[PDB]
Amino acid sequence: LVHVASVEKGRSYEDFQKVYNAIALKLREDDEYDNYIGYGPVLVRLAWHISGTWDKHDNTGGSYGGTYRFKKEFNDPSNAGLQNGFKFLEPIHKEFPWISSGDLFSLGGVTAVQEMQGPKIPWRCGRVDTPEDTTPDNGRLPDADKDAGYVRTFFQRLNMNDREVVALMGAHALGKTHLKNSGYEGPGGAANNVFTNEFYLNLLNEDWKLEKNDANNEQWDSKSGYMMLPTDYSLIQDPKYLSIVKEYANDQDKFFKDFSKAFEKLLEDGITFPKDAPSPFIFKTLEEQGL
Ligand code: HEM
Ligand SMILES: Nc1cccc(N)n1
Repeated sequence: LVHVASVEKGRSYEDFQKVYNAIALKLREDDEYDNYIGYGPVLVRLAWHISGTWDKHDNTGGSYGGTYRFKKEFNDPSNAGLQNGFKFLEPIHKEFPWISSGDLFSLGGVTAVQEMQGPKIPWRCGRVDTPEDTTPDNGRLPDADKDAGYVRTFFQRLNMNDREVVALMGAHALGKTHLKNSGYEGPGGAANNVFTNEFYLNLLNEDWKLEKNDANNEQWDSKSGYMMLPTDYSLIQDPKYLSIVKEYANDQDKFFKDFSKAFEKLLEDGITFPKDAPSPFIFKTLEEQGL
């Protein structure tokens, strides 16, 4: 199955920077969301979940088709809570009806990371909306009550290696888990709407205790009020993952560079870019634009 990137008719860098700006401005405006965490975190999760349905074996799923807009995927139990991100992007899509859903969902994630002071994430346009019959079935996203072995195997389907997996998980420093959405409760750190390498520092420096939350699920909690999912904790349980966790905890720049590459790769999995397609766009933040 092949998905060839097709640039929205006549659009260029400037058009997409305008969409980015609209998203960034709304992020700044609607600051009260989720007890003032803002929509940054949920937008990053949305971009990851619409991309995380991909299967390298047959190229089903993936961000290309923007299938999250269809009820089967929209209602995936694994996507509980993402409706908030979708609603946030609705007015954006209304103003820029020309951008495809896949491009909008993925751009939302890139915009969020950058506006939260994270690394620059090159982004490519061209995803094209596909029929409702192309929507992937539920169950392709990962479980959180598993171990390192599960995590490693799961991500091989997304063509991600150990380093890429550990780097991507760093996004768990963002936002929080919500009991009503996933059966887990609590943030991973203190700075939950600013993109940093705090995820790794906390895994290594906090004293975690295996407890049961009000949904009767086990999770690791610290006195500081932070939490880690069993899958997050597996990163310091597995010796190979542990080495990488230590690396990122001690090199903020390295983490930023590796996360950027892995996140762009995640958002582009399944897409074939023509040799003459535009080069990846690197959008300026509102701050860099003096906006
Ligand atoms: C091992 C794979 C993964 C597991 C099992 C997992 C599990 C979870 C769970 C259970 C939540 C809480 C949802 C809620 O209650 O609202 C969550 C939130 C989150 N996830 Fe992951 N996740 C994984 C991978 C990733 C990756 C690769 C990224 C992005 C690079 C990511 C980004 C996020 C973000 C930003 C949030 C917070 C969302 C919010 O605050 O609304 N996760 N994840
Ligand atoms: N904020 C957050 C989201 C998912 C997992 C963790 N540990 N923390």
